[PDB]
Amino acid sequence: IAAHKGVNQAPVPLKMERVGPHDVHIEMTAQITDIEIDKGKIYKAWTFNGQAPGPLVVVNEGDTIHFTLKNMDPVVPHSMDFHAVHASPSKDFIDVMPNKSGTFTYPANKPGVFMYHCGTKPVLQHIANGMHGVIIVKPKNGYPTDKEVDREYVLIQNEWYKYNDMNDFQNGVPSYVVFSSKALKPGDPNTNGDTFTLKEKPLLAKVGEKIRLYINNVGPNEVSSFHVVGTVFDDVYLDGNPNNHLQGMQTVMLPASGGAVVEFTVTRPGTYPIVTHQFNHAQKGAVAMLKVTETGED
Amino acid sequence: IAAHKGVNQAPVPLKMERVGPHDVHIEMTAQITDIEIDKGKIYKAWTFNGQAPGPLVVVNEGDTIHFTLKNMDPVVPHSMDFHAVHASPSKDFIDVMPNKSGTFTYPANKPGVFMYHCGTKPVLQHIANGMHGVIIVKPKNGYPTDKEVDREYVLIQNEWYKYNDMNDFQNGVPSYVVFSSKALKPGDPNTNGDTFTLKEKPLLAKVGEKIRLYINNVGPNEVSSFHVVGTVFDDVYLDGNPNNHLQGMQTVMLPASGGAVVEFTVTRPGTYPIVTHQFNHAQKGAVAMLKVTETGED
Amino acid sequence: IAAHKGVNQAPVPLKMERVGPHDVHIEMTAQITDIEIDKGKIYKAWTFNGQAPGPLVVVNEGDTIHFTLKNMDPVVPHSMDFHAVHASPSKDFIDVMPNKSGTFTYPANKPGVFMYHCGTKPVLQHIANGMHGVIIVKPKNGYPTDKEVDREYVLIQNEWYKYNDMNDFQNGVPSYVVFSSKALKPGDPNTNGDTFTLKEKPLLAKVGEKIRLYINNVGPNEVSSFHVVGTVFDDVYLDGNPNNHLQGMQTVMLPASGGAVVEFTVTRPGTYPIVTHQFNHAQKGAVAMLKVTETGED
Ligand SMILES: [Cu+2]
Ligand SMILES: [Cu+2]
Ligand SMILES: [Cu+2]
Ligand SMILES: [Cu+2]
Ligand SMILES: [Cu+2]
Ligand SMILES: [Cu+2]
Ligand SMILES: [Cu+2]
Ligand SMILES: [Cu+2]
Ligand SMILES: [Cu+2]
Ligand SMILES: [Cu+2]
Ligand SMILES: [Cu+2]
Ligand SMILES: [Cu+2]
Ligand SMILES: [Cu+2]
Ligand SMILES: [Cu+2]
Ligand SMILES: [Cu+2]
Ligand SMILES: [Cu+2]
Ligand SMILES: [Cu+2]
Ligand SMILES: [Cu+2]
Ligand code: NA
Ligand code: NA
Ligand code: NA
Repeated sequence: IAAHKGVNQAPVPLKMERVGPHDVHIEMTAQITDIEIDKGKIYKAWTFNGQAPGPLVVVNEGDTIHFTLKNMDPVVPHSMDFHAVHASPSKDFIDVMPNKSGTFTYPANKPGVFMYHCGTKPVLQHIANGMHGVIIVKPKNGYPTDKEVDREYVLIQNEWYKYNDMNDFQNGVPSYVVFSSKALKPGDPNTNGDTFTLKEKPLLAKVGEKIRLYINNVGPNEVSSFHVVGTVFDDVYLDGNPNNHLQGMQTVMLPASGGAVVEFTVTRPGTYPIVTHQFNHAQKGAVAMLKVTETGED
Repeated sequence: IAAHKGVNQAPVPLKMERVGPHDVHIEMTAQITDIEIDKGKIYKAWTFNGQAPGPLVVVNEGDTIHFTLKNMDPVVPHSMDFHAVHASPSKDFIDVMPNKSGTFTYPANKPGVFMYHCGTKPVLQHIANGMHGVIIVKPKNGYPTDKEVDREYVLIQNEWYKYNDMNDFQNGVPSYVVFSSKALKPGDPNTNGDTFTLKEKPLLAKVGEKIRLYINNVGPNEVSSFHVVGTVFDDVYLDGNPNNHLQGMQTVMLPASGGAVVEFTVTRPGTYPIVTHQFNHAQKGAVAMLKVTETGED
Repeated sequence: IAAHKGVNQAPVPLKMERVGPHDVHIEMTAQITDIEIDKGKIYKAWTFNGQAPGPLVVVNEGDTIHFTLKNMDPVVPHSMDFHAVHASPSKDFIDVMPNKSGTFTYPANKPGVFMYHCGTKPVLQHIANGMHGVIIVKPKNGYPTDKEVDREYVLIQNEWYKYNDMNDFQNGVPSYVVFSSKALKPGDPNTNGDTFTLKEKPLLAKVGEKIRLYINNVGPNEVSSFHVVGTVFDDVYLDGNPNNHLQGMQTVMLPASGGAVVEFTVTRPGTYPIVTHQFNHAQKGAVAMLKVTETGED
C-alpha cells in the first residue's frame, strides 16, 4: 500500500478507565508499526496501539465497555470486534475511517479469555496483518482453584505469513507461529508475537508454584495443541468459563480464537518450554520458556 | 468419468415415513447433480437426492431406521454410513450397484447431530465429491435448555476441492469452504454448500431471541472453529448429547464429522456473521449471515 | 547422515521391573531401525527400542519412574520426555550422547494416556523421524465404566514425511498417516505405524462386547478426528483422566499429543473400520480394522 511505505507509527499506550461500578472506557488506536517477528525480519504490521497481538484488556464480568477506536492508518479503514461482548456486528463493529474515531458501547456479561480483532473486510487480511488481541473478563465468582494459584501470566499464539499477501494468507502455510505475553501486573513482561523474546527472556516462577496461564490462539488460521513441557495441567477452564472444567490434561486443543485458563505446578528448578505440540508450528517459532528458580527471580 | 458427462439428475425429494412407534422408513437416492458452489462455478456433485450436503434426516432417539438407497449413478457404486447408528459396516454400509437398490436396517439409540456419508472406497473421493449430510437424533428427554430456545436452524460446513481430483483431495488446500442450511420446519431455508446463498439470503431471527443451531462439520478434511459474531454461546452440547455440556464458549472446535448443538442470544438488531474462525476457510466461503430484526421478518 | 548409512539395529525389548510399591525401573534404547511404513517403502527410523511408535509403557498412578536411556545411535544425541511426569525439562529430559546411557527419575502422579517422545533439538526432527510413543498411567480408582469393558487395545496415530527432510517436516503435507497397536496383554498385537498391518490383521473382538481403546495422536503435526465406523462412543475420558467424561460422541478430536480412553459397543458381526475422519489422512493410511466375530476369534 503506497501510503504505508516508510510509515512506522510509534506505539500508543492503551487508555482505560472505570467510569462506573459496571462501566469502563477503553480507547485504542489502529496504527501501522514495524515489528521484528523473527531475527532480522520486520513486518509492517497493522495493529492496535503498535502491538501485535494488541494490548491486553481486562474487565470484570458485567462491565459495559465504551470503546473508542482512533484510526491512525492513513488509508485503510479498521474496526473492532470483541468476542467478549454481545453486540450488533453491523452497527457496533463497523469501520472507522482514516483519521477518524468511532465509539461503540456493549456489555461483557460472560467470564473468559476472549479474542478481539479488527472486523473490516476482508477480515482474514486485517487479522493476518496483526489486528488481533485478547480481552479477559474476570468471573464475578472467581474460579474454584483461585486460592491455589501462586503466579499468573497471559500468553497468546498467532501466525505470521508473507507480508500482506492474500494468496498466502488463504492458501499458504504460516511462515512463523509465535507466542507473546501481555502484562497483568507491574513488572510482568509485555511482548509482541515473535520467535525469540520469550526464549531469551523466559517468564519467571519459583519452584513449587502453581502457575495460571490465560491463553488464546488468535490464529488467523491454525488450531493450537497447547502443552507445557515437564508438567500436566491440573485444571483447565475452556474459554476461561469456570463451568468448563477439565483436569489432568497433557495438552489443550484450542480452535482458532479459542481461549482457556490452564493451571499447572512446576516441581523442580529448571527451564520449562511452552509449545504448541503441532511441532511444525513449534519449529517455526512457537516455543516460549518458563524459568523456574529457587527464589522466582532470575 | 465418461458416463457422467452431460449428466444432471434433477433433485429427488427425501422420502421418510414412520412405520411404528420406534421404526422409520427412509428412502434416498445416490445421483449426479450440478451444483453452483461459487458464483459461476458448477461442480457435478456426487450426491444424496441431488443436494450436497444431502437432505436433513431427523429421527427420535430409539428409532430403528429401515433405509433404502436407490443408486441412480450410471457407473459408480454408492453406499450409506449414518454415524447415528450401530451397524455392521461390512454388512450394513455396503455398496449398492448402479441402477439397483439396497435396504439396510439399524438402530439410532444415541441423541445428537451426526454426520452421514457414502462409505464406498475410496471414501475420501465419495465424501469430497458431495456425499455427506446430517442426521439429527432427538433426545428422549430433550435438552435442559429447551424451554429457553426461541428459534432453531441447521448449519453444515463442508469443503470443495478441484473436481474429482484425488491428488487434490489428499494433498491440496480446499478451494472453497462453505455453509448450508437444511430445513427443520416449513418455511426454513434448504440450501446446498456454496459460498453465497446464506450471505444473500441470511437466516432470520428476532431481537432478543435465543437461537439454537444444530451444526456439523462434515469435512472431508478440515476441522472447524465455529463462531457467531456479536454473541457468545450460552450453552453447547458436544455432538448434540445433552450430557456434554459447556457454557459461555466463544468458539466451538469441531473435528471432521463433529457435531454440536449451540445456543446463543442475539441482543440487538443487525446482521450477525457466522464463521469458521480459521479465517482462510472463512475467506474461501465459510461465512453465513443471521439477520436479526425487530419482528423476525426481513 | 553418513553414519546411518546401512545401519539397521535389530529391535531391543523394553525392560521394565517394579522395584517398590511406588517405584518402577524402565530401560529403553535410542536406535536406528528400518521400518516398512507402506508396502515397498522403508523408513530408516529414529526409534526407541526399534519400534515406531516406541514400545508401550504402563505404570500406576503415583509410580516414580527411574528411566534409563541407552543411546545406540552412532552420531545423534537423543533424550526422553514423558508427558506423564513432573520433571525439570532442562535437568531431567536432557541429551544422552552416542554410546552412552543416562538415568533420570520422576513421578507419574496423573492418570491417563500420555505421549512420550525424544526431546532433543530440533524436537520436530526427532519426533518426525519416529521417536514417539505412549505411556499409560492407570488411575488408582479406575474408571467408572471399568466393569462394563470386555476387551481393550491401544492405538496410536502418527504421520510420516519425506525421510529426514526438515523442510517437509515444517512445511509439507504428511506422506502417510498411520495407526499402530501396542500390546497390553499376552497375545495382543504389537505393531509399528504403517499403512497396512491393522487392515490385513485386524484387531479382534466378539459380537456384543464393549471395547475400550486407549488412544493417542502423537503427531508430529496433525490433529486427529478419531471415529469407529458402525458405532458411537458410549464414554470418552479426555487424556484418559476419569474426570474428563463425555458420552455419546461420534468422533473425538485429539490435539497433537492428545490422548483419550474411548469405549464403544460392537453390536453385529463384521469388520469395523477405525479412522481419523480427516479423510485425506485416512486415505494416506490412517484406517485400522476391528473384526468382530460370533466367538472373538478370527
Ligand atoms: Cu453492581
Ligand atoms: Cu461512556
Ligand atoms: Cu483493520
Ligand atoms: Cu472473531
Ligand atoms: Cu497450516
Ligand atoms: Cu502454591
Ligand atoms: Cu415405546
Ligand atoms: Cu421396514
Ligand atoms: Cu458414493
Ligand atoms: Cu464416517
Ligand atoms: Cu487445509
Ligand atoms: Cu427468548
Ligand atoms: Cu503405597
Ligand atoms: Cu531406581
Ligand atoms: Cu532423538
Ligand atoms: Cu511433548
Ligand atoms: Cu496437514
Ligand atoms: Cu459386555
Ligand atoms: Na451504567
Ligand atoms: Na419394530
Ligand atoms: Na521409593
